[PDB]
Amino acid sequence: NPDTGQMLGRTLSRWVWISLYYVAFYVVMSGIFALCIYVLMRTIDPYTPDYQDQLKSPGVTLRPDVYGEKGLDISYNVSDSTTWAGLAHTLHRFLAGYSPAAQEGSINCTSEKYFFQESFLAPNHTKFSCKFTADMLQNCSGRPDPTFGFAEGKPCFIIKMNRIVKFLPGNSTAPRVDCAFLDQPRDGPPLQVEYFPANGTYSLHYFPYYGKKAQPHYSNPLVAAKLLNVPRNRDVVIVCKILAEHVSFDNPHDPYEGKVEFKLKIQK
Amino acid sequence: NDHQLSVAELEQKYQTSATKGLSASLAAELLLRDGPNALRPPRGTPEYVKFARQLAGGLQCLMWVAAAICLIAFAIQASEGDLTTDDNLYLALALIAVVVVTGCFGYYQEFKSTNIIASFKNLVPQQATVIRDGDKFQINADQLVVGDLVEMKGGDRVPADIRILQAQGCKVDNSSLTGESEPQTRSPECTHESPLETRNIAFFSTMCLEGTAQGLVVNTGDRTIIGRIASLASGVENEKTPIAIEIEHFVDIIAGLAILFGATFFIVAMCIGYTFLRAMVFFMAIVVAYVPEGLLATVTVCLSLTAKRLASKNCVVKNLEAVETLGSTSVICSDKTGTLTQNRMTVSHLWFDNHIHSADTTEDQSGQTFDQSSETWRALCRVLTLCNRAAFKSGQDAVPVPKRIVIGDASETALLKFSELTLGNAMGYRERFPKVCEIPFNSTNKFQLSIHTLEDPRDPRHVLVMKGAPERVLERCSSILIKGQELPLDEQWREAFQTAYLSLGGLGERVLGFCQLYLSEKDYPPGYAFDVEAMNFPTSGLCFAGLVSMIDPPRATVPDAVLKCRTAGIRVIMVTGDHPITAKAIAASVGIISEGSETVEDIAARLRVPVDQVNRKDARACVINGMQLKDMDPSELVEALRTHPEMVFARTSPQQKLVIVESCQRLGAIVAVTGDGVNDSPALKKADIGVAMGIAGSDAAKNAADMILLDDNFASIVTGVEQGRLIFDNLKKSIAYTLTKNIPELTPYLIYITVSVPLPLGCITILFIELCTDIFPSVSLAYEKAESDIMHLRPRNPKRDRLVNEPLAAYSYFQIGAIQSFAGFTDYFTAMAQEGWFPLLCVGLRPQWENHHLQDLQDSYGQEWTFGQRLYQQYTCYTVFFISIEMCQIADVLIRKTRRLSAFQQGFFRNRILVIAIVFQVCIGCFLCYCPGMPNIFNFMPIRFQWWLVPMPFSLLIFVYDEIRKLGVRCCPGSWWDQELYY
Ligand SMILES: CCCCCCCC/C=C\CCCCCCCC(=O)OC[C@H](COP(=O)(O)OCC[N+](C)(C)C)OC(=O)CCCCCCC/C=C/CCCCCCCC
Ligand SMILES: CCCCCCCC/C=C\CCCCCCCC(=O)OC[C@H](COP(=O)(O)OCC[N+](C)(C)C)OC(=O)CCCCCCC/C=C\CCCCCCCC
Ligand SMILES: CCCCCCCC/C=C\CCCCCCCC(=O)O[C@H](COC(=O)CCCCCCC/C=C/CCCCCCCC)COP(=O)(O)OCC[N+](C)(C)C
Ligand SMILES: CC(C)CCC[C@@H](C)[C@H]1CC[C@H]2[C@@H]3CC=C4C[C@@H](O)CC[C@]4(C)[C@H]3CC[C@]12C
Ligand SMILES: CC(C)CCC[C@@H](C)[C@H]1CC[C@H]2[C@@H]3CC=C4C[C@@H](O)CC[C@]4(C)[C@H]3CC[C@]12C
Ligand SMILES: CNCC#CCOCc1cc(Cl)ccc1-c1ccc(Cl)cc1
Ligand SMILES: *[C@@H]1O[C@H](CO)[C@@H](O)[C@H](O)[C@H]1NC(C)=O
Ligand SMILES: *[C@@H]1O[C@H](CO)[C@@H](O)[C@H](O)[C@H]1NC(C)=O
Ligand SMILES: [Mg+2]
Repeated sequence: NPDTGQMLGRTLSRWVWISLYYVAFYVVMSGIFALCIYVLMRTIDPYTPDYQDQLKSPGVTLRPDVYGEKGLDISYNVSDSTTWAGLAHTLHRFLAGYSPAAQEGSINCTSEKYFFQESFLAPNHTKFSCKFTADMLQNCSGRPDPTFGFAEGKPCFIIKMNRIVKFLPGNSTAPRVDCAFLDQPRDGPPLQVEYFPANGTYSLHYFPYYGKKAQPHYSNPLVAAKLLNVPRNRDVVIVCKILAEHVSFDNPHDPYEGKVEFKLKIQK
Repeated sequence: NDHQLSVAELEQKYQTSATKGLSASLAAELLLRDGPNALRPPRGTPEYVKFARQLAGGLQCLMWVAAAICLIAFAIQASEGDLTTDDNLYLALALIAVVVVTGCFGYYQEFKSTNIIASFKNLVPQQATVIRDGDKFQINADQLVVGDLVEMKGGDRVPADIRILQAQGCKVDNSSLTGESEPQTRSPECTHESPLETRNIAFFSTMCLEGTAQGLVVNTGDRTIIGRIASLASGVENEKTPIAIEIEHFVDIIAGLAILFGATFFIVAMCIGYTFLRAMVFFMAIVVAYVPEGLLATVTVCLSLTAKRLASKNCVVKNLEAVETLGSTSVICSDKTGTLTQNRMTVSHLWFDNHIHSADTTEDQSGQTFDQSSETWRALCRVLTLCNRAAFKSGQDAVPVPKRIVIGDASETALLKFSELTLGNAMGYRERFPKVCEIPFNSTNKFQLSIHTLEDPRDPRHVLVMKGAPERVLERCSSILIKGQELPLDEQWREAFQTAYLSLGGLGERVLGFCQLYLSEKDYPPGYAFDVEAMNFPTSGLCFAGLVSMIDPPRATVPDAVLKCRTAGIRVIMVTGDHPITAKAIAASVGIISEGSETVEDIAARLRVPVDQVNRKDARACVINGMQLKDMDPSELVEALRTHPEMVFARTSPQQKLVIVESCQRLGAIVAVTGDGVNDSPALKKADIGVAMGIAGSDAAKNAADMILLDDNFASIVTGVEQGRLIFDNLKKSIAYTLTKNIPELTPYLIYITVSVPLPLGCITILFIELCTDIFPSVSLAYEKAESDIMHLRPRNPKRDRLVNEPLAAYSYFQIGAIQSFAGFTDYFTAMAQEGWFPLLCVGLRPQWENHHLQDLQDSYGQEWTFGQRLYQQYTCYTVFFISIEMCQIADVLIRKTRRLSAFQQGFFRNRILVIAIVFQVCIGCFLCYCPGMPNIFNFMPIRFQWWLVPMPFSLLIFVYDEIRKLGVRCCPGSWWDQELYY
């Protein structure tokens, strides 16, 4: 079918015309698609999303986050510092963003109430965001313990709630972290936790989040859960739940919605 | 052979005797040397091999290869850290399931058709009369051995191939084995060289009609004439159907496009940093993507619907592919006796009152009648009614006269039926005219005589009525009856009678002469002693009533069916074993030879010149007999076929019918064969489609044929031609509709691989589109009406007009499919942007998006998402892409209704099935989107109403673009636009 005069059943002039027609067709279609995308992006609001259909309840993440086969798995040896050196380094890297120099774009907040802002009073047409420094975690801030309690077998875990634009957890009381054994071992007592800040609360003045354009310096408030009575040389499962009026943790299809669960083994 | 070989030289080969026969021990030993005198059954085809055949096929094999490639890809992705590979298993299972269920459907169709055809198949044990060592006992037919002495009488079946030694008025029915419509005399003398033409050979499967005969068995079982025809049919190979060829061509197009696309994106994946295994997996993914899973089901359903429509007209196909062949047929080779004609002798013409009249020969009496108001007609009718001995079987009031069963020979049966149709109550009239003397028909005088008395009590004469050969009657009959007169023979009546006789003879009709005489009451008083041996009555000086001629006439619908076939551009050739004169007369009667068409012999007779000095190119018609065909080489046969458009083959053997079919097929034509007898079975098998008469058809013919006309209605051929052309066009439309949606199902995967956006469309939703939502709309296009006078078009050129061609493929894939892809991606980006993911952030996001270890990934607003939330957003993207495809497919099915006409011209809602299919598609889409549990069962999401509206302008654009394209084709008939944009 290839030839000299008619290549694949078409003269060279005919190929030119049909190819030009297809080029014009695809140019017109691409222009229509580009116009549709431009119109969409001009209808989009730059501060608030149109819908939050998949964001009814915030996710919960934990640091240090080491994943095994299915989910978070943290195992180390109190005798061997090499086992928890990486975990401590991860925590230090994470708290570098909560250093006071990193918190320069935020302000001190003391209201302990929803920080509602209807105007852009902060510099460069921005809304204010509240400060959160590592020192509010105290014993789990990395000072005076750079190992975050891992050397002594009382590790610190930092719990963070996923931020959602204009989400309100509930203002009767501050949202609070509660960590417990998923299945309490019958050879020991229930889990004993000391929280930082005290009682493991996220202050209400960190809410609502107004988005990245309105609050470029926003920082998620943190809660540190220092586990005090983890049995040695045994595999335990720990679940840290968020207790708030508008936060649900009962989703069979999202094990990170409103809570975080991890496996922990501390060897000696 | 044995026929040109005297009884002296016989009885030595066969070690028999004409008087005694064979010894019992010799017969029993020959019965052990050879087998029983029976035909071998057509052997084979176990019930699972048919199912395996249904599982085989071009589209089926493409799907088998696609499933195997899916399995290989699953194995390769399990041999590494790819995983998440349930999609390959789902798709392979879907492919295999579609193939298997479609094969089950096809097998059921063939099984049901086989049962329908066998429901009209009977079975009977056959016995024979044999004379061995002087004892004339009865015996089973298959007990016979070669050289046996056999006796047969009227009404029996001939028990084997027999060389006649004695015969007394023996006639046989050879219409099934040969093409001979008229009963054939069997005599104990050699009359022709060939055994098929001599009078001293009677054949195995035929029926003795009247008289008695004695003969020697010369062939037995599979070595008889019918056994050799069955052997010849067994050696004929059945070719692929035209629709199978078209499907294979379309599969080749699909495979080539898949290979090109997959290779190009394999290279792209290599160049953008993928590994060899990853790129190979992508290439095989694309190749499998180009295979449409539901198209096999759509095609099978459309063919079954056409088959059901044909069966509504008593036309039963043995396989679904046969419903298309008549649409593509360009040559019909038709048998004459029993197929074009009724295979029944009936009164056709009469000669009385110096005029030639025409009678109604149709089996339903729907034709025109002659003038039945004349004293000459009354006398002729009385003569032909009284000089008859046939009788209708008792209790035949419901069955019409042409189909009533009669105890008598063919000529007397035809005369009796003609009497019943014209006068009415022929037997009542006969018994009202009592008979007092009768000389039956015999060869010494070659006529039949009878004497009757008048009905009225006031008339003492005795009426003489005579029937016989026209010349024997004319040697008598000093007078003639013309319009209430008794004109003496003035030699002008003699020349007129001779002219009429040769005219009716040249029309290929058997002619009989009728006459009467009124005996005086004085010379022949009442109660007269009429003595058959004294010959006292006058057998001369009679009065001639008229001539009556008979022919085996065409079936009623045949002439109009032939005219319609030739209007549709189909060439009709007659291939018959009958005699050339009868064949030519019937061909003229049915329209195979047109009015004014002439053969070289006709031209020579008109121009008073020898035939060798006649230009062949001036003869539109041609009649070739078997002896001339034997001497012809294939080049001469091709030359004759191309020279003469109106062709008749007469005295044609089954092998020569096969040769003619093969020559026509070699010239490039799709050939249909219509036949009924055993002599047609090899040609029927060789034909691209074989059509057999349901009622007249022999078992060999019905087994060889692809299509059976259960009511013997020849107009079903015209119905089949129209339905085949319609199904060809509608399959074109349905295939275009099905192919269009493959591009919007593939492009999201290509964008996913190359740009790394989150997956816009899933395997499960693709399966739902292919197998659930679109199959009913695709099938509904089989109910579209023709866009033109489809019966006035020529047959399509098989090598040029393909079912699926380059314009159809290009249009469907890369214009409409491209628009659908753009609609889907517009909806995808709208759904992402309105939920927080801007288009530029979507680019390259796939690794983070699919990372199970990232549970706080940030969107365009800084919100942090878990993996499960991102997965539900991905399911929303699946759903919006699915709905975009569905909305565009509504417009696609609307624009697919016509290829040239406007939707406004053809009618938006004339196809109620299509309207229902659209409503049903929308309902299933809504159910999938909004039934609870769908997100976790099939990953469909309850999408917002504005995602439904986003693709609607794209669907409207599809409709408007197709409407403008088809207006360009109608306004500019042969422009560049018609050449490139029409399909
Ligand atoms: C054989 C020929 C094939 C041709 C295929 C199509 C070619 C063209 C495709 C892409 C080129 C660009 C098209 C888009 C043009 C966008 C028009 C525009 O001006 O928009 C502006 C946006 C940026 O606005 P912003 O977000 O900053 O505004 C924020 C507003 N505030 C601040 C208020 C929130 O720019 C953008 O989004 C740009 C986003 C473009 C990239 C999207 C991902 C690419 C995916 C393409 C798949 C298409 C497949 C088509 C089907 C093929 C069938 C064969
Ligand atoms: C074209 C018309 C076809 C009609 C076919 C016959 C009708 C069958 C349809 C429905 C009958 C059963 C209806 C369901 C039972 C009553 C409703 C109910 O009790 O709801 C309870 C929950 C609601 O779930 P949700 O709204 O929270 O969803 C999850 C949302 N997410 C994304 C947010 C987390 O249900 C669950 O939890 C999951 C419970 C199991 C899922 C529902 C059971 C029925 C679904 C599938 C059965 C087979 C259907 C497929 C057949 C082949 C394909 C056509
Ligand atoms: C051709 C003949 C058609 C006859 C009618 C077809 C069947 C209609 C029957 C039922 C559909 C309506 C009821 C279910 C929807 C509400 C359930 C719900 O709740 O939807 C909710 C909102 O609903 C809506 O925005 C509107 C719903 C209806 C939209 C349009 C429906 C389709 C209509 C098509 C007509 C097209 C006609 C033109 C083309 C065809 C021409 C012939 C969705 O939930 P969400 O996104 O807030 O959840 C977010 C949380 N997440 C995602 C995790 C679960
Ligand atoms: C630059 C982009 C938009 C494409 C180029 C412009 C398009 C819309 C126009 C400009 C020139 C046009 C071509 C001019 C000549 C011919 C020859 C004719 O026999 C077929 C149409 C065809 C092939 C036209 C197709 C459409 C065309 C290519
Ligand atoms: C749209 C993008 C992919 C075009 C990229 C350039 C190449 C691949 C394009 C440019 C012009 C095109 C051709 C234009 C016209 C025809 C004639 C048609 O009967 C077969 C395909 C065919 C449709 C196209 C094949 C692909 C093609 C050669
Ligand atoms: C009409 N075309 C449809 C399509 C497509 C493109 O890739 C196929 C595809 C898509 C998706 Cl989402 C998931 C898996 C596959 C897929 C991958 C490998 C094989 Cl061997 C077969 C199929
Ligand atoms: C926390 O720190 C204070 C002083 O720095 C100390 O008294 C207290 O014991 C610490 N708690 C734990 C659990 O180490
Ligand atoms: C690690 O823990 C195990 C307890 O299972 C202990 O036996 C071992 O000594 C520890 N490693 C080192 C380096 O001590
Ligand atoms: Mg016949």
